[PDB]
Amino acid sequence: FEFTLMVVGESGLGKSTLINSLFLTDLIKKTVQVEQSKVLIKEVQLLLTIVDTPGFGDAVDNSNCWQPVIDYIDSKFEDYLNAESRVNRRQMPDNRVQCCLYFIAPSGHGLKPLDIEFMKRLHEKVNIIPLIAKADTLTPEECQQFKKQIMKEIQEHKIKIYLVKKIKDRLPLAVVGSNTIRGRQYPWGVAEVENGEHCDFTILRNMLIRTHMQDLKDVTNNVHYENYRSRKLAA
Amino acid sequence: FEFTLMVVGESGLGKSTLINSLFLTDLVQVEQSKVLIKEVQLLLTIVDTPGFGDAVDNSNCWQPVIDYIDSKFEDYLNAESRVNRRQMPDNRVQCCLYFIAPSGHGLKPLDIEFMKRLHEKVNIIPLIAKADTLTPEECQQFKKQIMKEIQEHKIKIYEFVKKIKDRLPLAVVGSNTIRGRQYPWGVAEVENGEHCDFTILRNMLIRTHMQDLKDVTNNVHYENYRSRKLAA
Ligand SMILES: Nc1nc2c(ncn2[C@@H]2O[C@H](COP(=O)(O)OP(=O)(O)O)[C@@H](O)[C@H]2O)c(=O)[nH]1
Ligand SMILES: Nc1nc2c(ncn2[C@@H]2O[C@H](COP(=O)(O)OP(=O)(O)O)[C@@H](O)[C@H]2O)c(=O)[nH]1
Repeated sequence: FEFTLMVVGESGLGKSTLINSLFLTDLIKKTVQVEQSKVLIKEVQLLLTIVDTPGFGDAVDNSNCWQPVIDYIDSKFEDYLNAESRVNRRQMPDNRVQCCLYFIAPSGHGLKPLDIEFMKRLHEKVNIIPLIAKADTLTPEECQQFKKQIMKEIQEHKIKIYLVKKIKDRLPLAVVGSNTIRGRQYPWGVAEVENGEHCDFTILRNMLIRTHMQDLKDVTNNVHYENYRSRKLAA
Repeated sequence: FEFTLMVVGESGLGKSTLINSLFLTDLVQVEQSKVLIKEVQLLLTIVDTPGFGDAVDNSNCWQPVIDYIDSKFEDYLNAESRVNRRQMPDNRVQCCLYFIAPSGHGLKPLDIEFMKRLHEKVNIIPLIAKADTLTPEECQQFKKQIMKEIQEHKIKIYEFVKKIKDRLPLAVVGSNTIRGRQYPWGVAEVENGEHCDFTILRNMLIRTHMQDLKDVTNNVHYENYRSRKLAA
């Protein structure tokens, strides 16, 4: 079972920490770059190509910093299109990005111009799961208000983001990534990762491992790839 | 007693909250708001920078700040050049609070570009905004990483006493109500030395340490501007 997961976000949002917490243990100029690392998990076979975006914030300039992401995604769509167009399609590789994790910087306030510009330009090319990075920065009052402010700005700009009722209620997911003994040690308290009262991490962790990836795999193949196919052949 | 304090930083770093905690109760473009405090007279013009992050583009987003600071230097220069200098106003920015986004890692290209371009025009106090985001281990490592990158790029931050130099740059948390922030696991106190460097910053202003900042701006920053604009 192969799966391609992309992570896009400003540097220092706990992106790499989240990956290490989702899957146990550890793992510039001129911008922007597109890199990938593969992870094999055995128990059951799991091929996991993780697409990093060594941009991205990050900061000045940032003009068309979404483009290298767009180029990579459409490149893999082009590869799949040319693969099934050949007379001898036998051993076909599938390197299309099934899922994309976008890390929104708190706070907050609303979505920053960069968050709007990326999501509005990538929502029809990849499955986007918006995440409030470093969720332990926000109080329960702020976290709730930040979610509603994001969701209203998503609807306003016509952005199409990707037990089911519990998922829609807590969108976008506020997440905290951590290691050791599991959470983060502050001199006043400890923020637990596997807690529902603390994080939406368990909601995200469940949304991947127990083969919800297959749903993401189907949407990418049936919607995102097919829209690319219809566009590049008509004109 | 008049004082001009500037605050520069990316939106959503708790800048406004810090001002409200430094001075009690509630409160690219360049805007300013005046605050009068009575007990002792305190005229406080707070220069906001409604930029700034924030994001794309950001090219020359430091320029409107530079333009404002040099404009006030120009006003002071033309004031003391006139034959009848009687009631002279002093609107020069005595201090600037720059909010560094955690984390961290090091300083972002924007943090470098601003500080290296404003350190000789204004007194810069670097601050690690929203300090409750970092653990004591991360907070200590983030400080050292910043200070080494300050020295590497030849940035001259306001360096004034031993307790102040030890904790540079100051990691601060701004809050209100009953004083700190309410998390479902713990509470981060503002007036605590174990938690914040807020008390170090609060003390560095209220008890007339502002007069030192006022002297450095007048004797160094303004005089360097004066020597530059007249020699050429
Ligand atoms: N407050 C907070 N800090 C975090 C979180 N995750 C990671 N960090 C810390 O942030 C720093 C940078 O994390 P990193 O994963 O490298 O960020 P990235 O470069 O965007 O992937 C590290 O010192 C982490 O300990 C989080 O969920 N909340
Ligand atoms: N974690 C944390 N949050 C803060 C802090 N200061 C303010 N906030 C929160 O961040 C949000 C934005 O703060 P604000 O002062 O408007 O940021 P500004 O735009 O940079 O001035 C508010 O909801 C505050 O409750 C802080 O020191 N730490």
